[PDB]
Formats: sequence, structure tokens, C-alpha cells
Amino acid sequence: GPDETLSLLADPYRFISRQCQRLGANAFESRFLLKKTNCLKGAKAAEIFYDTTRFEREGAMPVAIQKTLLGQGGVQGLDGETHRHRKQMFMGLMTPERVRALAQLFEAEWRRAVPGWTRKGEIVFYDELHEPLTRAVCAWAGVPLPDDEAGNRAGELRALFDAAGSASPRHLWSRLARRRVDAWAKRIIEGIRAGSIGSGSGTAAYAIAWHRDRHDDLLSPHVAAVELVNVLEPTVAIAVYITFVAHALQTCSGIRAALVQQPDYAELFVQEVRRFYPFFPAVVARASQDFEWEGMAFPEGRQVVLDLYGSNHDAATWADPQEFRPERFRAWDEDSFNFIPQGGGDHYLGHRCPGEWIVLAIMKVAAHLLVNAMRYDVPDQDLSIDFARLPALPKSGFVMRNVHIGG
Ligand code: HEM
Repeated sequence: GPDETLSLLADPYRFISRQCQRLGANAFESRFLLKKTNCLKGAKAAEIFYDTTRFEREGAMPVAIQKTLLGQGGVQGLDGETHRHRKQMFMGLMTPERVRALAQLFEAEWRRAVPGWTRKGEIVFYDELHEPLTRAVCAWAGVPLPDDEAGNRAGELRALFDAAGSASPRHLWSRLARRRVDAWAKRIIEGIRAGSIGSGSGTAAYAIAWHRDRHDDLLSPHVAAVELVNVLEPTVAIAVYITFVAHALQTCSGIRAALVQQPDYAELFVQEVRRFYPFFPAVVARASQDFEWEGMAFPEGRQVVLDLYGSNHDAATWADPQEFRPERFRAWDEDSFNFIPQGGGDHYLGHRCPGEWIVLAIMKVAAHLLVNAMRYDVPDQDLSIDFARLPALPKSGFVMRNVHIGG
């Protein structure tokens, strides 16, 4: 076939569902870089994608992504019992009490950043989110963060995912940021192991520093560093969803009123933000053995891409996926395959994001503050979603003016 890399890069979120619409199917054979790729979309496709007897991640991860977005040696590259034992380390972090502690730290950091925002008079809301998230998640994770370094660390953490998917010299910064952040986290792990850093027994950094693998060995300091960044970086990336929260409040009538007066609405709202808005485009795996599925060949070694955005906008699952309607979540059956903004399947037995509880609790804090606490004006701007950007954002970055707080 022809190489469709540039077409994908031009339309990362929609490329797959669009061709699926053109072809009248939930899957199509394509080619990105050198490799023939099966592209899949929808609930049934996701379910076979998460079948670990048919798919592996080891031979999947494009090694320019490990130099920016993910690091080398982390949980995303693992399969089988090695993966499950590493994944359990992340899952133990996510108790309701610890998730709530992080949400509270973030609300306090949001409230502390507001006087700064007022004094600026006008802010790019997205730009302003990285630092309070960095301060909160570092504190929560037992990562010391001096006051005068937070701004810089936040910038480096942001560069890992926002300068990563960037067809620009911004890629060089992303790579330097990765080496800097990995070296920084490694010094954190080393200090914890030597006893010069007193991170608490319940914190991410402690758990990761002291984790023993299936051979009863500590992770090498660099692998532990990568796994710690796998907590810090994606927590900072919640800036994107918080920006989408403000965007929904501004562009969809009735949403604000419902949030203020209906206590159960907020949970429905944050879920619909995750379903509706583009964030993580697609996940990649490799077929581990020859099989056939719905007339399509999956030879051993075939790269397979599961389209998350398309699956989240699948009309067989949702009725009117194109509409933004939190109420749709009253009727959701909690299926692990038909709603997949951060992966599908089981958290313990597959690669599904262990960050979902944190994302939900932090988006709830955001929605609460933006309706019950924050006061702000929204000038004329281009709020349209930039579907060509990774991550996608309102083109303006959501601009606020005259910002102040209450309690
Ligand atoms: C900010 C919004 C987030 C989005 C859009 C997102 C999305 C995703 C997606 C699509 C995957 C891959 C699932 C797969 O490979 O099948 C993933 C995995 C992962 N996420 Fe997130 N996530 C977010 C937040 C978080 C947070 C807050 C954490 C903090 C702990 C986190 C930690 C991880 C880790 C460690 C993995 C790898 C898990 C594995 O391979 O088993 N993520 N996420």
C-alpha cells in the first residue's frame, strides 16, 4: 500500500474514524513509516486489542517517543507477568484516601496561584496550570521541590508531552527536557535509597524507590526514575483536561447552571469531557501470533493502532457522539471497552491508565473552582479546538481576564 504517515500527522485524532466512515467498517489496513498497520476503532476492536494472548507492547513503542513522552524501560514497554508486577506498583498508589489527598493539595495550589493571576490582569489559562499541578503532585509523591525551582520543573514536565508531538524545533527541547527530568528523578530515587531524602512510606517516590521486581531486586535507578516521571508528567498533563473543562463551560449552554445546582452532575460532566474532547489519539500494540478477526488478517508481528477518539465517538455505542451531553452517563453500563479516553480493559491485567482516579478527582476540583470559587471574564478569542495539535487545545489556550477567588 501507500505510506500514509503525513495524512495521519495532519489529522491525528480523526484520521482513522474518517477512513472507517469512508470504508463502512471499524478497521482498515494502512502503512505508517515502514510498517503495514491495522487501524481499529470501536468497542469490539478495543476488546481484541486488550487481549494479551493476541497483543504485546514490547515491539510497539516508536523509539522517538521514549526520548520524549515516555522514557526507556517503563511499564508501557512491558508484557506478561513482568508487566503485571510492575503495574501493581502504580495501582497501589491509587487508594481513595491518597487520590483525595492529591486533589486537596491541588485545590490549595490552585488557590495559591490565583493572586498571581489577578495581578497579571490577563492569563492564558492553559499556561498557568502546569506549575500548580507540578507543586501538588511533587508534594503528594514525596518529591522535594524548592519554591524557586517549581516554575522550571513545571516547564520541563510540560515539554515532555506538549513539545513531544510537535512537528517543530520544539522537539529538541522535549528531548533535552527528558534527559533533565530523568536525571532529576534519578537523583530523587538515589537520595531516597541513601537516606538523604525522607519521603514518606505512602508516597509514589518511596514506593517506586523501594519497589522490588520479580527477582526481589530494586529497579535500576534510571528505570525507577522513568517510573516516577510516569506519575509526575501525566499529572501535569491534566492541564489539558482542565482547559477543556473551562472550554465546555464557555461553549455549551446550560452546563454551568447544572453544575452549580445538581450535586451529581459534576461526575457526569467530567466523564463527558473525557469522552467528548480529543486528548490521547491512539494506542499501539503488535500482534503476537497469527489470527484473523472480522475478515481482516493479523499476522504475527503486525502493528495495530487502536483509535481512542473514534471509539469514544462511535455511534453504535453512544447515540449522538457529536453532541456534548453529560446526561448520557446516567445510562452508561460501566463497560471497560466502549469508553476508553485513557485506555480500555482491566487496570491490573492490561495497560489501561492507572491515572484515571487522579484525573477524575482533579477535573472535579477544577469544575468546582471554576463554577463556585473563581470569577473571570472571557474576552473574544479563537476557542475552536486545534485538531492538528498534540495535545489538542483551544487555539487561544483559553484566555481569561480579571481573575479572582472566593472559597
Ligand atoms: C492527563 C490525562 C491522561 C490521559 C489522556 C491518559 C491516557 C493514557 C493512555 C491512553 C494510556 C495507554 C493505555 C494503553 O497502553 O493501553 C495511559 C497509560 C498510562 N498512564 Fe495515563 N493518562 C492520563 C493521566 C495519567 C495520570 C494522572 C497518571 C498518574 C499516575 C498516568 C499514568 C499512566 C501510566 C503509568 C500508564 C502506563 C500503564 C501501563 O502501561 O500499564 N496517566 N494513559
